[PDB]
Amino acid sequence: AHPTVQGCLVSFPTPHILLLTLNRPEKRNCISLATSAEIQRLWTWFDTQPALYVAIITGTGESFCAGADLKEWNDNEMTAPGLAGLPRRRGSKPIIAAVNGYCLGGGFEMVANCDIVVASENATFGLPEVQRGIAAVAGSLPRLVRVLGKQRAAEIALSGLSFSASQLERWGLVNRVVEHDQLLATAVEIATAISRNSPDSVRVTMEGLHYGWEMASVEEASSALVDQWYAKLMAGENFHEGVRAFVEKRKPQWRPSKL
Amino acid sequence: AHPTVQGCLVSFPTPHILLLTLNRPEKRNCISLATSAEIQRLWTWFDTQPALYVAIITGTGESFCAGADLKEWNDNEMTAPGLAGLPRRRGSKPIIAAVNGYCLGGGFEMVANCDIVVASENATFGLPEVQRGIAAVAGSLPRLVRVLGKQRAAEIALSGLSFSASQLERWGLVNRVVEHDQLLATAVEIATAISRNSPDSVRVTMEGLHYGWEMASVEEASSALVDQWYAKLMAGENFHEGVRAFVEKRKPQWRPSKL
Amino acid sequence: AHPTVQGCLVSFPTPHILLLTLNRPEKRNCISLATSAEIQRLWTWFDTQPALYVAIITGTGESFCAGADLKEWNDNEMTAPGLAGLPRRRGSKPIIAAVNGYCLGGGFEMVANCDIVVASENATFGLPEVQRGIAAVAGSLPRLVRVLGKQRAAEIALSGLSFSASQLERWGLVNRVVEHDQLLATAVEIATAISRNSPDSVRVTMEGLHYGWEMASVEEASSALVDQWYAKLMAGENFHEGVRAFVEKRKPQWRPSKL
Repeated sequence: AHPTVQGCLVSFPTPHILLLTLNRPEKRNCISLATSAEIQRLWTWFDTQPALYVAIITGTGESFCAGADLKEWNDNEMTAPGLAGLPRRRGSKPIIAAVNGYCLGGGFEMVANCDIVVASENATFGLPEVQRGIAAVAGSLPRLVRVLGKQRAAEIALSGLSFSASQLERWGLVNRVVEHDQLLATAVEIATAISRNSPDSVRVTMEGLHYGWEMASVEEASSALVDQWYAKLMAGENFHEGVRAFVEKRKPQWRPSKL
Repeated sequence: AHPTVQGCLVSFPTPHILLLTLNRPEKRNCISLATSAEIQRLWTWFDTQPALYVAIITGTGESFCAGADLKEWNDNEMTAPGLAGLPRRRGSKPIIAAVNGYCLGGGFEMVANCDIVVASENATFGLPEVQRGIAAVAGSLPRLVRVLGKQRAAEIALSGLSFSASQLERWGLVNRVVEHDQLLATAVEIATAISRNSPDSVRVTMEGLHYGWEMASVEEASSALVDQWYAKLMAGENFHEGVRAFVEKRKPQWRPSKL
Repeated sequence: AHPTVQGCLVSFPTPHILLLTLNRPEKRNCISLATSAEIQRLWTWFDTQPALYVAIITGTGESFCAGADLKEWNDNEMTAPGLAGLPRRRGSKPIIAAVNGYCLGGGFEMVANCDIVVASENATFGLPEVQRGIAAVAGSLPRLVRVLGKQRAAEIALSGLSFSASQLERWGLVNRVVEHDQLLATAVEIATAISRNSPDSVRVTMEGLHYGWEMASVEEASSALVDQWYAKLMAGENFHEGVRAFVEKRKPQWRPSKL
């Protein structure tokens, strides 16, 4: 029993990993308002389901996602978490984008806020909003400034042109570029590594990484993580299992998080 | 009818693009207080002139700009927007630096806050202030921390040594390195791409990119762009021309912005 | 007469440069609570000693530092400046890390906040905390987000795996990768370049670089540096020696800073 998503597939590479496959490549994997809402409900489930540790989003064919359904938008409030629940997500658990092709407009605004990004060599990225008389207002602009630097975010967003996977790796957004055949396996390998770690440790690490984008100073972010999360982490059954496993020189057996 | 700049040339690669050429290479394109003020007035004109969409700054000979005239400084308040109106500029429209040679001291502080940076292979960058008993206080230090990262900004600013175009591209400031023959054409190509987009879209994108450097959190920056600019963008004649062009499957005909 | 550090060596490559050598490679250069406190007192001395301009930290054997002594931690408040006084240091004078091998857990949290980082080709970096049921809470997470970008900080911190020197150079933390034979000489060369500059200029530059990590906006950081430090820098005997040396066309003779 899992939520379903119209025009998409929901599957489980392992019992601890959720995969969303965007499955309307015939429409360049553009996302309707109804699909967007159903994807937001899947992430609500994911975040709340204690046994799920990591999620992946990917596309099909030559498209990752070309953004919102423009036929529908032509016939529209901009809020958090935004299109498919990603551009302005503040996640409790990490989501990996596996970008297999065109990643344009709202689709690129989705990826700019994913936790880890891997891309096939054929993937391309762009914000063509400026060419059509609108703008990328889903939340990517300040995020791209902080990942790519101002001048690279400016070249992408002001020009509206398409840029390669290799360019977005040199510029800081894409963690790894791999051959298309290896894309999903690479995302699953990274997800599997994360899924083997303590679920409490992964929750607290996500909080610490978020504070880096939320607070004016690195010291306020440092104090906040200790003050809000350190006692709770050390109180958990998982931390005590970690210490029993060290002292006993054996592998730790983790339980799902309540944090 | 355009403003003039002593020791510089003002020209128009297209009717929508302004080029400033620093034209005192015999003095390493150092900028006097009077020249600095005249360049600030040219950018005031540029920002206010609705038909101008993008600007470029470049030098001549083997110098882009070696900073302030040191003979004059030896015989001096530090404020926004600073030397030649660039180090602490908060621009409505983008300025591209085309760095053709020595980019030192105040000249590097200018470039650190330009929107896009392209450089010839022979260009070099440095902040020699620390070698002379002063410091780079025109506004580059926090900006370089945010583009290069702390440790690379530290190596440049603490050492006062010169670094290559190729180094400043690997480190994030320079968008592209090209052969000297191709430098101006490359800047003009990028400017032309931006100049073809909706002038309203480019204004709103500039605002969104700025908020990335102005607000503590990416969410405050995301909310601010929607709250301040989204209604105004969708009210504009340009947005309606964008939608008529989509529905009619033809090229949009843009008008200058009032935003 | 200098402070001593148990399990470490304190030496002076030049009269203006302090070197700390972590000297317990037999325990992977893990740092006990008592050693951590003694290193904090050495940096207090360093910061206060007017004749010392730059410091270096390095390890021995195949280890830079594998973090806290885990035998001792198993038998623990997290505050600034943290392990060996580095993860949450706000330094008056720069510290260079020369990473010669394993740089793990607290050892990586140390390096993430050093001013300049050089590494040998064999060096490796990781935060294995998540694999043991704890988390990297010494202050590195928000700092790594700001140096590497969110998605690269996420891959390192969420996975807990080891990453090469070459990877951490491509990603922005490591200034230079060199052969192991050349590591200390490379750190000393950079320190020597900084040590030749005005000690007042280096103090003010450090402040300006810090404000980049401390204030919400680049303009607040720009104003703060001018308002707090510009008058003091121009009042100093070193600034006047800089101007006498320019006018007289000779080399400046610097004095230690009181700033």
